[PDB]
Amino acid sequence: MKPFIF
Amino acid sequence: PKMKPFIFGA
Amino acid sequence: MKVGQDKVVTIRYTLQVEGEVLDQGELSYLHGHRNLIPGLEEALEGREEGEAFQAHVPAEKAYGPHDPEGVQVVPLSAFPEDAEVVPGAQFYAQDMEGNPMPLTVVAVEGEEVTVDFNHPLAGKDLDFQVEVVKVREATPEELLHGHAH
Ligand SMILES: [Cl-]
Repeated sequence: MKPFIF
Repeated sequence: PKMKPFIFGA
Repeated sequence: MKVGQDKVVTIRYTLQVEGEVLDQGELSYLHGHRNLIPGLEEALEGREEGEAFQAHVPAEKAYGPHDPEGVQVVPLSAFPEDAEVVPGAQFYAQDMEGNPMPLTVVAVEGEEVTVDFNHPLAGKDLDFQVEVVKVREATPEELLHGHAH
């Protein structure tokens, strides 16, 4: 799911 | 005899 | 137009964890299709374009709680020969369906490497500052794909 946190 | 890695760089 | 089911919503946001900004920027998402963490999606429901607000999102409504099953011990021989296997270093294994499973190295004790498959924000409460930049209807293609273009 977003927000995409690497 | 070395095991095939099952963890990859990324 | 209000944020709602099948709208594509663009937001500008700041993500704070424990008093530190971890991420900042703009994103677009298809609302009501599990594309955004549920707490933030709930905070966005019914909002108008141009609206700005703050939202506190507990771990359970964010990236989820930290799963102890996500923490595992693997041999150092599991890693690529060249790799620096150190705490914080990131890699991925593969799940039963062939898909990448990202992990972070937690600890290295001789030949025993502890890794964590959890989302790095799992088990953390989040704070957002949000501005709703744009709300539009999804295209049929977006509804078929299940994501904003
Ligand atoms: Cl999306």
